[PDB]
Amino acid sequence: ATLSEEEIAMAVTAWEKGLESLPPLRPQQNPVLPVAGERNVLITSALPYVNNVPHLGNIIGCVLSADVFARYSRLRQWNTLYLCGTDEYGTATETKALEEGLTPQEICDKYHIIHADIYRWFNISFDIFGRTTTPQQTKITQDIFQQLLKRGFVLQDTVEQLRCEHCARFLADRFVEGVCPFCGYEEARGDQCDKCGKLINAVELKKPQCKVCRSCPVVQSSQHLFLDLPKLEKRLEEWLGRTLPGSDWTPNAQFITRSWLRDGLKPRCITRDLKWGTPVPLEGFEDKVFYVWFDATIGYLSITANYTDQWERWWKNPEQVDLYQFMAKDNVPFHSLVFPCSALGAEDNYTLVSHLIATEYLNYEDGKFSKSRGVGVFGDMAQDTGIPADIWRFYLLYIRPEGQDSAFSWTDLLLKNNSELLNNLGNFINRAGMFVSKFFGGYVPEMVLTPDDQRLLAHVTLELQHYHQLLEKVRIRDALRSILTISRHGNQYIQVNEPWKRIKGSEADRQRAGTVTGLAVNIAALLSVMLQPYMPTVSATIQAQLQLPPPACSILLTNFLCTLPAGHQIGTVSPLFQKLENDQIESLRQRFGGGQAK
Ligand code: MET
Ligand SMILES: [Zn+2]
Ligand SMILES: [Zn+2]
Repeated sequence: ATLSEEEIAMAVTAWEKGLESLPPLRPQQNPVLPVAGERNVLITSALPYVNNVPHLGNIIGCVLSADVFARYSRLRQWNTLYLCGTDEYGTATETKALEEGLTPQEICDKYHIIHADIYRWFNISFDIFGRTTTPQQTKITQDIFQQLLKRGFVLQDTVEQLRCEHCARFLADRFVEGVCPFCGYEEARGDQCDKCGKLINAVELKKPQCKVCRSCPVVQSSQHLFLDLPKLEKRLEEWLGRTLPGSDWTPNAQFITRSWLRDGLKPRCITRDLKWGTPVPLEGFEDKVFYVWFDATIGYLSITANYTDQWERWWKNPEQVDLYQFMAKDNVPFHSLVFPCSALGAEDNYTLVSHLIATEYLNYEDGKFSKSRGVGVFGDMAQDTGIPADIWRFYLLYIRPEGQDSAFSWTDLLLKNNSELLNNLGNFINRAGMFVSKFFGGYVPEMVLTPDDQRLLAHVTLELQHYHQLLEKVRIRDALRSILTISRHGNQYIQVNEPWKRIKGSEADRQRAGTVTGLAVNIAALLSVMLQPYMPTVSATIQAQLQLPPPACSILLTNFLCTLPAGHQIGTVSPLFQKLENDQIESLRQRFGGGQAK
């Protein structure tokens, strides 16, 4: 805990320079567009499937992780566009719509609102939260398809598929029964005979049956399109070899990507026999659509396009734009292989991802989230617990599954709330603001820095730079702890100086009390901005209580500044956090535990 004289003297200088170090801000732009010469940060979160209510695992892995970095990116004055939206096409949407007695468009409109409401409550600051079911999706999907077709990256072949003429549909291996051509087992599945173990193709079945209507399916050759990834594999590895090293792709994402390439890429079918999907502009495909995962990633582009005319300045400008993509592990192959191949094969100067951020999975307690069994906290339930959104944000981010899986624990939430928020972070900021309001009439006291004060000030600056160091590489988990480290330093500073005692003392002792008090609240002011990407409501609350000027609230410099000079008037202070009670938590834990199921 010992620095250099140069370190201490440098940090002090930057501090004393004050609010004059602050570039008067730039007016907010709508739409946000890339600005030449400056850093332009494009951020996408994986588009959640619309017809499933998201749980805390989904949220922390994608929208919440992306939001933290998005908010940090704005504090660094980077031109930031954070976009997301609902993934809506697919067979599951047709199955769920029918089950709910609605049209696919109806059930999508319904659940899109549910998603948006959940993300609003969690305070996810999307610049756009769009939809994949738009005319612009069809247009952009078809264009990219056309660019790939004429360059010979699309194959066309026929597939023998069992079709039930009564159900008027092609059958999945799990919907077809039949007798085994290898052992004669009369009730074999289309995928496997459980009797002799043989892995089969459904068409090999004798006397096939549709397990829905029990009719006899007939073999039909249907036309299908394919993306020739083997022909695109070369240019994909050239791009990967150019961009992976020195990047901040999460280790798991890199491994998965290189792992798929080690096997070798295969031709992927990009068409489906469906009605709900982006239509294929080709002869004889009037009743087929693009496969969801072929154009779901194109949704990123179409969502941006519904937002602005100049969407190609973001998505076709790799020289000015650094793309960050946040997703879960299972989404990586589509973002690191499928879409890059499609984009590179289209040869339209596309912005490709620079840093892929893929998290491990968040477990609920000792198991997994399950709407089926009533286990776990889902996004629509979190609003009803009496626990504020920022408390959810803090804890989920404190245990964000980066290197390995993590598990949500009600017991741990209570401990971390009471220890880190109440008895640490909140305690420091409460005392800081309280001392100004009580001892100095709400005016920040004069600050006469001792050598020990300069050390603290320099230590705070180093933690701030460490904080920057981490969040610059999307180390969200560790930067949060950096915040708590500064706060823990501040509590020690207050405790040893005992300003609330010294204030009732000699001429000299009252000056020390004021210096400590003033420096403390300037640290509090800094903490509020650092906390902004994590707990935006509390951040604003602190800034309201301290009346921190809007320009100081909008930027985070790499140096600890004096944002509250001597004579600055603060507002009215009030305890930041509430204690979490044991009875309160046991009740919530029993509610989401599964033992109260139906
Ligand atoms: C274009 S990202 C789509 C991700 C998909 N909706 C999922 O939840 O896995
Ligand atoms: Zn068999
Ligand atoms: Zn049938």
